[PDB]
Amino acid sequence: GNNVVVLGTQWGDEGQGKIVDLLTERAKYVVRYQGGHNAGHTLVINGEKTVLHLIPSGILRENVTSIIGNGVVLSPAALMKEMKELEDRGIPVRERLLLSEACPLILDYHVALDNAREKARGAKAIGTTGRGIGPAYEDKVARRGLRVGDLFDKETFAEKLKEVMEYHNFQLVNYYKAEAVDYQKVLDDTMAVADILTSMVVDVSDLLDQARQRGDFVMFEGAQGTLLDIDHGTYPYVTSSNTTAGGVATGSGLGPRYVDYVLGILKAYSTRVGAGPFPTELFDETGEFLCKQGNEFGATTGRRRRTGWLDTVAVRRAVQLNSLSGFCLTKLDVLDGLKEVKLCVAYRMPDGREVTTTPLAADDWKGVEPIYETMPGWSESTFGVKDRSGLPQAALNYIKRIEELTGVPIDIISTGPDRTETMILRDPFDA
Amino acid sequence: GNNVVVLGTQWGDEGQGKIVDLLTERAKYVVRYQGGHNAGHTLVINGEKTVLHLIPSGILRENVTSIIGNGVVLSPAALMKEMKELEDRGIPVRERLLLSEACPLILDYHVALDNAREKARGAKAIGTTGRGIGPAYEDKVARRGLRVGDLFDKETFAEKLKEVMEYHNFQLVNYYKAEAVDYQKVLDDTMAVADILTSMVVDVSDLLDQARQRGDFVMFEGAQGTLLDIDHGTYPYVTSSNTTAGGVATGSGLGPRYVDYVLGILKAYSTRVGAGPFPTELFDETGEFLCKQGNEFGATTGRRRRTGWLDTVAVRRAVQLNSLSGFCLTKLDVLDGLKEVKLCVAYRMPDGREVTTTPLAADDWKGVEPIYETMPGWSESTFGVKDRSGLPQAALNYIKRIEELTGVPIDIISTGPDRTETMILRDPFDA
Ligand SMILES: Nc1nc2c(ncn2[C@@H]2O[C@H](COP(=O)(O)OP(=O)(O)O)[C@@H](O)[C@H]2O)c(=O)[nH]1
Ligand SMILES: Nc1nc2c(ncn2[C@@H]2O[C@H](COP(=O)(O)OP(=O)(O)O)[C@@H](O)[C@H]2O)c(=O)[nH]1
Ligand SMILES: O=P(O)(O)OC[C@H]1O[C@@H](n2cnc3c(OP(=O)(O)O)ncnc32)[C@H](O)[C@@H]1O
Ligand SMILES: O=P(O)(O)OC[C@H]1O[C@@H](n2cnc3c(OP(=O)(O)O)ncnc32)[C@H](O)[C@@H]1O
Ligand SMILES: O=CN(O)CC(=O)O
Ligand SMILES: O=CN(O)CC(=O)O
Ligand SMILES: [Mg+2]
Ligand SMILES: [Mg+2]
Repeated sequence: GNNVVVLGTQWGDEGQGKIVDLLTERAKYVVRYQGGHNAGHTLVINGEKTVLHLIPSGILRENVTSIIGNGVVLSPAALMKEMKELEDRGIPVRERLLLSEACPLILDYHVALDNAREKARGAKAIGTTGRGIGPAYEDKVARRGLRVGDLFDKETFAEKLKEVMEYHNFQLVNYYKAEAVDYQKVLDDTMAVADILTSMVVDVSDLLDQARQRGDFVMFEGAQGTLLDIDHGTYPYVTSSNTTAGGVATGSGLGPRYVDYVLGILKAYSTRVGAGPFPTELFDETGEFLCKQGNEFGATTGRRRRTGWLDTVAVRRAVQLNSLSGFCLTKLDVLDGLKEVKLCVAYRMPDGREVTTTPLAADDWKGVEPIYETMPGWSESTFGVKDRSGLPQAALNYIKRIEELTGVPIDIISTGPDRTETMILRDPFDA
Repeated sequence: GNNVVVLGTQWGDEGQGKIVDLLTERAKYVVRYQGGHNAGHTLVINGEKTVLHLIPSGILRENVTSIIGNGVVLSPAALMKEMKELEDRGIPVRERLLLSEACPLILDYHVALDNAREKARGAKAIGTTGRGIGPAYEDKVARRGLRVGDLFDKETFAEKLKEVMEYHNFQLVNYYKAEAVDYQKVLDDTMAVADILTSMVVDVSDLLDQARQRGDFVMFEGAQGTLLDIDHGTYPYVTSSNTTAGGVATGSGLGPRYVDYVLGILKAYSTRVGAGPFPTELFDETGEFLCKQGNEFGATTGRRRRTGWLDTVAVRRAVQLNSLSGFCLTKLDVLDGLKEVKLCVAYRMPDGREVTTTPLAADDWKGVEPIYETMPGWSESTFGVKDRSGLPQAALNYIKRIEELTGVPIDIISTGPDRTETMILRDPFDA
């Protein structure tokens, strides 16, 4: 298909970055449609590592035009920091990147609010990335937030920012009893970059309608994972945007009937960073092995990632929510050297009923237990293998099993962080 | 197609209700996926009028199961009022309606906030429907809002509501200097209905995945119109949800690749209620004629609707944003007896450039002028006509012209408020 969607089928960090950088080789565009700089996607080319937060993952291919879509909450400061960092490395960011005037802006006060709210929650802290994600989304939805388009008239912007900050500062000092964020300070910082931001504005929806008509290859880059979806995730332990496939159209302007293939990135075992239900979570040596071998530390907060076994019950909710066309099984190599590997095929509800469907809000997961299928592991190193032939039968079985349980074909398998340690069994762009 | 989407291509009130009630005749389900009780859809059967707000439009057909999807912001009070009203009229609401445990709840404090914010905006008041729509969406996105699922444990709900209301009451009295909303009062009112709400909960995403697999006919009912979309509309003069087609998946849980046909409801002339750009707006006698003949008063606030000429430039933004498959031209009969009728084919930008594309945020519409094509009107009454044969050539030309300008076929034409005063040239369910 022409329009391919790449998203995390779990709770983020499944390996979308690597997969976007890899498939973009034939793409004209790459579009981020939700989230902000809470994401942290690692590209590794010939050993050279790049971690992107807000900048789309096609940024290293000069043949691709990177687009930050309207669904994205955009921090000017964040953008500037990543730009300078990539430019210093020879990546002419300003020539490859475009953005939406409809993108809300994340300013220092959103960070102050996120921290305050997080503090206020005490024991029940969501465990957010400390960027002002949610607050920026609140402002958007309240219709008081500033957007990239507002920079098109600095005087009027200055007026708008004053009103908003006075509003939020009132709450910050009187209610949370936190320090106020300085108006002038934010105003100045933002104006210093305005012209750069503004210089990259394109009408994204019209642009994508044109690409679509030309049959151009487009890639949509997800952020976070399905179970972190504001609507369908383990609420309130979630991110504030829709991480599921419908977010592709809300956050880019492309008509929903133009999605041709939805590629769901699937890790091979599970990880979650932040508070929240996690049925297959492991607190034993194997959990520790998982973290270790898979270097599971948040590419944005550096926080350690909780690890567990692949949960086919949760993954099946992702299948239906996102109309998966296929999966990209990632981090298989990490399972190398395990006597056995298991996957969750059902959930035992606290009331005794066996179920193969997941609960919705976090509280409804309270006493659910995972029911497993334990399969043989494999001692052979599968790292960097680019051919199924090079995978042991235990590895292939685990693979067939997952397809069986989900009803979705594993079209791509990743065996290491490098762009090329992968086997593409079927290229989404050809399907 | 099996999954058909019906939405307003303008700024709401295009006539979605009538169209949903009509096409649902062959449908198993009807799903609202965004908005709340700000909508006001008028069904008219054999002269008998029904105005729905939160309850889906298939509610009068016992063969259809009505579903309030997760994208919808749900007011328990609002639901109860409409239920009692429809039940008194013989419509066994509780048997035909189902809802999502993921739907946020709109409580009295959201109304108090909406009014406060609206007051605070002074001259720049959005002109909202006075329901707590935006505030309920803010709470959702902030992850502090209550949802239908929270009612599954009344003690814990009571705890949660206390925290939230204390938070909002603080803002209401200290900052807006408005009266506080009573905790106990809201708690009691909400608990009185809890069991009823809770009794209608179904897992909507899984339900729709099952319908889809059975090839069941499903209809998705839009609320508001494209230009009121939180992301793509004339921001901030908008509603807080995505009214565009991507909202179908975010607000129902159905995979975006399962939308088969998107039917865009198109009024024949334009109307807008609430503040906001409106290029083709008429302040003359013809504008007055439009309001009058088309009884243009908000079916929810009773406020008068601003009227103007059909704007093909704005409609073309809706074509691309929603991947329209076809249109339903409504209220043609209203144009009866006009020497001429015109439609906007382009916009003159304040800088002199001619454009056929629309600006995004409200401010970017500031001095845009509409450029028209003036066509002959028709004196013949087209009211209640169910055959193109019964339309005069001037009416048919106007029709061909619109298709020409948009590149989208007008599959259905409505000629009066009654369910049957319509011509279906092509049934979305068959395409
Ligand atoms: N060993 C191994 N590491 C991988 C593989 N694919 C990706 N990685 C690495 O795993 C991590 C993925 O985490 P993150 O970058 O936060 O995921 P993302 O946000 O979805 O892109 C990074 O460390 C990648 O370099 C793979 O197949 N094998
Ligand atoms: N004269 C006329 N009225 C119509 C037609 N279709 C719908 N209506 C009426 O027009 C209004 C549509 O407004 P509203 O119900 O608020 O629109 P909705 O929110 O999209 O359903 C109601 O008064 C309907 O009864 C039509 O083709 N002709
Ligand atoms: O409001 P937020 O600050 O977004 O936090 C809410 C919740 O979401 C988690 N979280 C946010 N972004 C994440 C991410 O990005 P990528 O996969 O794109 O690299 N990967 C993993 N977990 C992520 C947070 O840790 C917390 O549990
Ligand atoms: O936060 P809100 O209270 O939703 O208001 C924001 C803006 O949106 C307008 N508006 C909201 N719902 C509308 C509706 O519903 P239906 O077409 O479904 O019948 N039809 C027309 N205009 C509508 C409001 O008047 C204001 O301009
Ligand atoms: O890769 C990004 N995440 O793991 C978010 C974080 O580091 O908190
Ligand atoms: O039909 C519903 N609208 O016109 C909203 C309103 O009455 O304000
Ligand atoms: Mg990451
Ligand atoms: Mg209406």
